[PDB]
Amino acid sequence: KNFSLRIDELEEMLTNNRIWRNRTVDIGVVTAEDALNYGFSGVMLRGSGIQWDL
Amino acid sequence: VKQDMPPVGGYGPIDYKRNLPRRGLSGYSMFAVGIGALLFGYWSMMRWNRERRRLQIEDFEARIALMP
Repeated sequence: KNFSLRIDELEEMLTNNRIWRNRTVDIGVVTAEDALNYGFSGVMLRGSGIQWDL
Repeated sequence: VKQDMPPVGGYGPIDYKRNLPRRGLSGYSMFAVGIGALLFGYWSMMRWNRERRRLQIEDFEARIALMP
């Protein structure tokens, strides 16, 4: 219960902070072809494109 | 007997809604309070600069009479 509240408070703190958002927008773009053949896995493949879950 | 730890009759719901209330204002309200404060500052400063130029004319009279 308390951690559900605390993670809502982390989303309160960051996440539409202008300075952190516009600090990190367009860095580390990963195409799906490269995400496959560069052997990335898990959080990357979730985070770009393909719908895969172990 | 057997004394492990099960939940007794089930437990309650744990919330996972992204609780965000967007407590703020309206842009019309911002513009209204900004223009109101600005106009108040400009009016009071206008009256003060008028009084201040009066006193500076008094300083003119001081140096003009004193000169000979």
